[PDB]
Amino acid sequence: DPTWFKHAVFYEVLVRAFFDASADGSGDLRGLIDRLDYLQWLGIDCIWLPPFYDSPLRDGGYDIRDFYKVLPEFGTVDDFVALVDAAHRRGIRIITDLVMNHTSESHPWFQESRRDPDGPYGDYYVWSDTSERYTDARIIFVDTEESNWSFDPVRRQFYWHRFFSHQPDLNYDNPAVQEAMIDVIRFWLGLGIDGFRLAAVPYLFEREGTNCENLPETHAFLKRVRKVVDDEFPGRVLLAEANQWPGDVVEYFGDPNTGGDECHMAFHFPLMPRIFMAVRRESRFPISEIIAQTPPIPDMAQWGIFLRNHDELTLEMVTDEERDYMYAEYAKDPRMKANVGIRRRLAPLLDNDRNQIELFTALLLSLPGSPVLYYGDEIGMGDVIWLGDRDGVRIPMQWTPDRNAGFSTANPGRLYLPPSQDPVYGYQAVNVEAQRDTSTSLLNFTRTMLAVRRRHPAFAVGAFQELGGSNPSVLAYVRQVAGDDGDTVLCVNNLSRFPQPIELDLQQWTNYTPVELTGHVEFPRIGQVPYLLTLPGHGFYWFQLTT
Amino acid sequence: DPTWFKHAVFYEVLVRAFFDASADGSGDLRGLIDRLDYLQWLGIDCIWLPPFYDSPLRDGGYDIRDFYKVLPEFGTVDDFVALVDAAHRRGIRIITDLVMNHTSESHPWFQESRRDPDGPYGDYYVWSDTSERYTDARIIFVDTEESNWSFDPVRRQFYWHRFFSHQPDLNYDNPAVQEAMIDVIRFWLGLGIDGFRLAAVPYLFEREGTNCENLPETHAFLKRVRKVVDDEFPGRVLLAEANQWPGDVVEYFGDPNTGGDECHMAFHFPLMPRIFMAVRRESRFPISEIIAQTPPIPDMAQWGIFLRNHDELTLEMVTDEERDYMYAEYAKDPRMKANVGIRRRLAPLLDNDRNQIELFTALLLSLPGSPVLYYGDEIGMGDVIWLGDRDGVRIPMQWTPDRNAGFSTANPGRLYLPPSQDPVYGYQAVNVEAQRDTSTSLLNFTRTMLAVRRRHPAFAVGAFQELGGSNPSVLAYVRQVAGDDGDTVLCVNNLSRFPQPIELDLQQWTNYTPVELTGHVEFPRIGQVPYLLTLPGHGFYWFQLTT
Amino acid sequence: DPTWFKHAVFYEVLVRAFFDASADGSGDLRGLIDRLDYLQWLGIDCIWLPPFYDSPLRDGGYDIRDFYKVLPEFGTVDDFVALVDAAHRRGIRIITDLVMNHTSESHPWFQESRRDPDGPYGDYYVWSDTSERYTDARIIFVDTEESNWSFDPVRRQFYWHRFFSHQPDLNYDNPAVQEAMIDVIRFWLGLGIDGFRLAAVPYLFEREGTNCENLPETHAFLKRVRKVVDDEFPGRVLLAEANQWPGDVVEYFGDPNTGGDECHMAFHFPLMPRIFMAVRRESRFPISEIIAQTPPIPDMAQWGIFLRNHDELTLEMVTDEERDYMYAEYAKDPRMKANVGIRRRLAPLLDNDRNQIELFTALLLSLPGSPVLYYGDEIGMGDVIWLGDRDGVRIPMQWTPDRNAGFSTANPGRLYLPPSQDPVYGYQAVNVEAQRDTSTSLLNFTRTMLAVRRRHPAFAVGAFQELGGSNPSVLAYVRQVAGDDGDTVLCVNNLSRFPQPIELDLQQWTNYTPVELTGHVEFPRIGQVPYLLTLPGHGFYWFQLTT
Ligand SMILES: [N-]=[N+]=NC[C@H]1O[C@H](O[C@H]2O[C@H](CO)[C@@H](O)[C@H](O)[C@H]2O)[C@H](O)[C@@H](O)[C@@H]1O
Ligand SMILES: [N-]=[N+]=NC[C@H]1O[C@H](O[C@H]2O[C@H](CO)[C@@H](O)[C@H](O)[C@H]2O)[C@H](O)[C@@H](O)[C@@H]1O
Ligand SMILES: [N-]=[N+]=NC[C@H]1O[C@H](O[C@H]2O[C@H](CO)[C@@H](O)[C@H](O)[C@H]2O)[C@H](O)[C@@H](O)[C@@H]1O
Ligand SMILES: [Ca+2]
Ligand SMILES: [Ca+2]
Ligand SMILES: [Ca+2]
Repeated sequence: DPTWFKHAVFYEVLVRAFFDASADGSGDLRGLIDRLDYLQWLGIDCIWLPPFYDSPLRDGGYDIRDFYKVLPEFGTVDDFVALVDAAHRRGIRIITDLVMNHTSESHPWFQESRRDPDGPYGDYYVWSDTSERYTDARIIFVDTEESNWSFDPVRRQFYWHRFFSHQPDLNYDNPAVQEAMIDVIRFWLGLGIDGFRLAAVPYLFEREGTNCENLPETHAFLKRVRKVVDDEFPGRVLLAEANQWPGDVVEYFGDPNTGGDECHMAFHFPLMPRIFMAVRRESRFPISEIIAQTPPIPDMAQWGIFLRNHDELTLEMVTDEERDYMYAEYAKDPRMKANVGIRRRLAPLLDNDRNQIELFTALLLSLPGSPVLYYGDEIGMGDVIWLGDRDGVRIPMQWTPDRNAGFSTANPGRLYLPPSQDPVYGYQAVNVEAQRDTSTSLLNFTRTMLAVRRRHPAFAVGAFQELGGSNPSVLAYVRQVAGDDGDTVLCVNNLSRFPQPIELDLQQWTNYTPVELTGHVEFPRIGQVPYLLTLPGHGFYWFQLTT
Repeated sequence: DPTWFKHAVFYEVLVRAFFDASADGSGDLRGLIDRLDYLQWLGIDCIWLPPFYDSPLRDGGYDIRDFYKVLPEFGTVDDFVALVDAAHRRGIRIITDLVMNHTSESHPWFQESRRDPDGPYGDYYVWSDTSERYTDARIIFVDTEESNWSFDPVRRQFYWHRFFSHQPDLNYDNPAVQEAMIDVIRFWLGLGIDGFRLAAVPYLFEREGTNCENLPETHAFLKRVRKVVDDEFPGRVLLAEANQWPGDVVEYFGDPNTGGDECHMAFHFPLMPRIFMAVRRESRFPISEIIAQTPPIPDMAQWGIFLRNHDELTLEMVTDEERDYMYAEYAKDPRMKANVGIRRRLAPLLDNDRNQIELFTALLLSLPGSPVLYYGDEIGMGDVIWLGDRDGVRIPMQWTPDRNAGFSTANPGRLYLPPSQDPVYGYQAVNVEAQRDTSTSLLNFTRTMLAVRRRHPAFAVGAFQELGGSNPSVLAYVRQVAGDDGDTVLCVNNLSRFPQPIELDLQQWTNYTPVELTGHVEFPRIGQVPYLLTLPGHGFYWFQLTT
Repeated sequence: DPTWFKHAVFYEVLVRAFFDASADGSGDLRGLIDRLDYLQWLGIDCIWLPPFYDSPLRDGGYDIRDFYKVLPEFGTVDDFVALVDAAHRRGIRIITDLVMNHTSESHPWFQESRRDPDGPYGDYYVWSDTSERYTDARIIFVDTEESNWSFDPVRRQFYWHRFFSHQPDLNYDNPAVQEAMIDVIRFWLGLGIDGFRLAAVPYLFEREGTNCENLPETHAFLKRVRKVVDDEFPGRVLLAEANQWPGDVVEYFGDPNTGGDECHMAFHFPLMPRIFMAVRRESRFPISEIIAQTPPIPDMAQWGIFLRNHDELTLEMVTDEERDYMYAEYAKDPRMKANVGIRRRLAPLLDNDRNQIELFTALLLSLPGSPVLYYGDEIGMGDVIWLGDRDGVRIPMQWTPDRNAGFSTANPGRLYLPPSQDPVYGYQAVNVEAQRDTSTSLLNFTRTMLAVRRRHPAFAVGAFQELGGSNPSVLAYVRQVAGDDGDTVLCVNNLSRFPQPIELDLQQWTNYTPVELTGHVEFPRIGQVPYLLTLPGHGFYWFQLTT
């Protein structure tokens, strides 16, 4: 089969908050095989499932306690196979997250470790006295944790946790830990899962003096894992994560000369915190510059464009000291979660204003790379920030407006979370049964946009070239495919509230007719004088530029 | 200013979960000034107040981080003074809870007692070493903790935490820790407050080998505190928290010869878990043996009868292993915590019966000693087990059912907890506005019972006699007041679903006419032959036995 | 089953307001066969059915527009045959209504008579030329109608409409209409149902001079119709209804000598408007004296008691000026419709005193008449009284607290009348699904009472002796059975709020042990001296007087 990660849109279907198929007030794998038709109807080809393993849910389940067993709440591991079989016989791809760099303080490998120095599971985790080692590494959570080392009583030594107080980072130097964190990678691929993500890759190895992140030793292990995947089972997308400066530190794609020997796909973290900056700043540079700075990429790796995920809009080092602008713009009513992010969903971030919403949908549907959509955001939900942790972005999705937002058929007290009841973004104001009918509802509009993004095999294997006109508050680009008689396209996105005039310079494509895509309204021929256009506030076009 | 310990009913109104006059999602001390009228309309005279001092609300508010300032959320201390001024004018006495056994793991004292001993606060806490010390007392919370000692990374030593490990018990041997705690009272009593309820008194001074509870020396400091209270600001009702064996230890009153030199009252903990095990077993013995097995009390103190409070429900740690059938009857739900495991409220306990609830309210208002009323039992409220911790019995009060249970005028997602929404026990099925007009509604039955109990001073300062009869499924009293031509009264409470015939033994009162208290419908004159009555399921009468 | 109506309980179920099997917005026969398990689980044994024939729904569906056709929106004759052949499988018998003395002004008969003064249908209706004939009848609908003669301008004459303006009376003097009015009965019986509630019987023949009510010829015609139903289709009952003064005015049974040659039952309108005044007046005279003033009955006919039906309280023509008292106690607000009973349902009539409701259910199931329950009395349901006319007593049922009270899944605008929403009465507070769990719910209490009443063949086929004591405010019965070792039964019912002593003279049953029925709690053996029982306010006992 083809590369299939160049042409695809990913969905973040949290196994929780989607559907309760047994009245347990929580998600369920067998509860997703019954709503695996809303996805196909929506036109989504690859599904992405965050981890669901045996893990006391102290932090969104990223506290694995066993990498060999499905959490009993979310059905057995004989229901994951059913989900895979049902999502393969319908034309959908599912990738399951795999997280390294930690383990909950309950895995036998840790309890039997702190209680048994010199035992086999003795040096798996990082144990070393003193609070001076790696004294230059930054601290991520500037709210809960404040030491990054902590103190373990039973052994009285220290331990190395990079994320929380109950997540001891594994010491990968021990050449036996990198045979039990790789035997998992060689097991789930045996179930037929098509590719698996890698989470928190930059923080694996840490050595003194350096910054402790993205050391030139993680990449050796990544190359080893990629070679293992290639030799054992070909054709899987080892999606990755960077959240680093664009530079050369985000490129985990391997040596360009070979073409690819590492992660097949990254995430556009450098650009995610700048789309909003550009949109509110009424300009296009905060996006054009960021797309220009990033170096080139190999010929067999996509770029993973996206807007929001199950995190809090990580406004970290990725952004320079202009964070003081986004704090004062998107973070009034203090809700700064740590020094990173704003902890708000897409729709609330934009005053629920529809125009900005479809503008951003177009921007993530056209810019270089495949899009990834959070399970909501196609209805206009979110908010409910006041809950503990960053759990204002994991409320159950709001289907039909019956009791408990049609999530399940149990008591409204047994639900693991209460469906929102905001006067605006409530479960009685933004539904799925109240939007699948109206032909201009946001769900249907995004479905249409997806529909017109599959009839041009030029949005996924194309190119990028910013044309630019006199007006600085609007950008344009041409996703032209390669070869003779290219499947050229055009895009002209506004970035201001009002309507503006644009003087494009498409003379390089002279003798071309800009056939529209919304309604096939043949526009004026591409003359030689400055091409002229006039757009409304937050408006956009998707031309075709045919001969 | 009389004793008033006896002629008084107590309301367990939490500062939170009651009202919200600031539109923030939590009870406010300004939320009681404009609501006190309702209490005066229900027939109450003394309004209780659990802890509300400046503290992280990590457990209830007993995790005190300061003993001198009100929590900033609940207004300011001037608001407390205004509450006192506007509640005394109605003749309602306010008494606050007071926790002195411990302060939270954030108090200035604990911090300066950590990381740098040898200072003035070096031994404001019980600092020890090794897990062999005071190794006789049981662990209370046997569901979360496992060791009861804990550690400390900044000093490597151990601290004797008794409850949770974030509010370590103070070391009471110093004549400095207990010379400031007796200043907290010095301050609070200066605002016009009326007494205090000591929290977890038994767990003062401990010594090796003993059980650390009820040690002969705690009473020394108790007598000192009583002398302090009496000498300055005379006439303030104290209380106690004695969850010990019946009368064997619970006896916490001063020398009987000298009248009284300890707690001015007490909470009849040994009785609570029995009012239930008698009604379920269809017999009266368990309510009689343990009401007689208890020794007497000094004739200057009451006996604090209550039926439910904010706890794990029916504390079952001081009753023999034959309270192990209050798991197969009252705890069918597989959710039992803290070695007793019910965590429900009064109404859901009694299978939602309108007869049993009224029977239990009658018993509460009838048995010896002044009663304590829990805030959510004059409506018929329920509970939510699946809320974690004992917070399931602290859901906000369900007033009018319009919006978020009329509790507040803020976002439904902003409240600290979601108002109950069960089909049977919700802010729609049970309300105050929906039960404040229709007679026979519990809010009116209880009001009438209280109004009748405030006109016959024979339940408060009266004697007690168990008439007994041929029927082993009904209990009778005579709450006569000792004296010449006193105010006699009778009570005959059934304990069986089906109707029963009763043959009492009132021959000691020959030639008295039982003028019934409800409507004054006279009865047959008492004759030398046994007096004969019949009752339906779970019924009662309150005869006046006039001359 | 020669009679089957002595050991039977009837349930009035309006075909609308009971369910919705096709999302129409109204009842449905296919929406009733689905629910013939809730009725069969309750214990009902003969369903009831008001009018449903093809007709405009201008007057509660009593404006017949055809006789052989089922209303289009209730299904077809196939659906009715399915209902009859299903309910006849679960030991359930169906009896339908029938209208004889009116026909909406849309029937082909009346449209053909309106014009064409000479013709086959010219004498199927009453017609005159001046409005003086029959000047001694009653204006039943005193509120709207004012003359009782209507003009019909097409013909320029006068017609004599009994009840309402558009309901012209038939003319039974014609020897032809008495043939269609028997063919309709023959056909409807031919479908398979058994029984008929001959309606508006005491108005058929309108003679000159007299009041036009109970004219001697009416009984002759009824004798003819009963003979018709008896000679063919043997074994079919046929009820009746009077709403007249007790005695010969309710002679609608046969000639006592012949056993019976008229209606097989009757509706005890003399007594229904008297239970309420007996209970609210705190006495027993209005019930016992009235049950004694009713003349005897033919030995082979039941008496069919009830408590409330779909009409108003109908307190007129069967009540003296004592009704002037009831208007001042049972309806203080101006909600008295016509010059007859009030438009309120049982529950709201009494307030929510569950004791009163239980007492009324006991009286209904105990007294001589066979019970007739009305849907919505089985639980505590309210009634909206501003809906106009008398439809406020036929609100749609309330099954569950889901959307539109779980009545129907259709859009919440189709429903003819919105489900109630009052704070005390509503579909959120009194739901047949929120009361099927608790074992004290009014629904369960009624089910248990019906279950017990079925085990003693002495509540329906037994005699009736009143006893009387010293208190007027109590009622006593001994429903003995003729013959040796009949299932004797005693009943004591209170009628005063406060508990009462009660001394009865049971000297005729010496040496009889009163075993109670609810729990089998044996009572003291019957005493030659007055038996003494003490009963709580609004209470009752059902002893069995075994040997
Ligand atoms: N905060 N923050 N930041 C972005 C940073 O961290 C993420 O953390 C998420 O994933 C880890 C993986 O276990 C999980 O522990 C956290 O709960 C999630 O918020 C990403 O892992 C990482 O790639 C980002 O750079
Ligand atoms: N669990 N429990 N039990 C009974 C307990 O009652 C008091 O406990 C008070 O203080 C604790 C400490 O936070 C609090 O959790 C309870 O809600 C309070 O009632 C006393 O500690 C003692 O009498 C009993 O052990
Ligand atoms: N009310 N009232 N009325 C008179 C009469 O009512 C019953 O008969 C019918 O009366 C009208 C006309 O159909 C309608 O409102 C009732 O539902 C019908 O049953 C009975 O005959 C009896 O209640 C009264 O005599
Ligand atoms: Ca690491
Ligand atoms: Ca201590
Ligand atoms: Ca007539």
